[PDB]
Amino acid sequence: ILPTAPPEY
Amino acid sequence: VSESQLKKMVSKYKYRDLTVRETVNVITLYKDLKPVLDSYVFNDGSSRELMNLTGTIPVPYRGNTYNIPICLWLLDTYPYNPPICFVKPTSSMTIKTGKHVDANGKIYLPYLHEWKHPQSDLLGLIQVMIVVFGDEPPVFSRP
Repeated sequence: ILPTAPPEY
Repeated sequence: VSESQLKKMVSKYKYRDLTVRETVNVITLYKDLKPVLDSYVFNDGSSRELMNLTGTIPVPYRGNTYNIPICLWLLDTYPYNPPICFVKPTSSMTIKTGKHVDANGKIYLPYLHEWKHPQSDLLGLIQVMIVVFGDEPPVFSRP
């Protein structure tokens, strides 16, 4: 699984 | 990933059998957490080979699920002492510091400060991280 993080707007 | 291979990895832990039971249940549920054997350095400078769990945990935030990367070190006296926990951002992320994460990615939670076997375990810890990171993500993606 690839690590993801939520975008900052 | 094998229950016997793990016994080997933690063969010099004080509570070998407890540590294996927790690790087996944790990695059976959170399939992206891999056990890894690496050196760990204490404040005095002494190193000990210790097991950690490293990989991602699925965290819902605003309707999507992210795979937040973490590393949890099980000290050799686990589970009498809490695990030492870090966010491990890739180069596409940055750490959002706060009451719970410092600039090095060290995580600080009341569940960790108040640790006490067996009211405290790895499953209950991960459950707490998902809720907390679900309100306040410790990593955001870079622009």
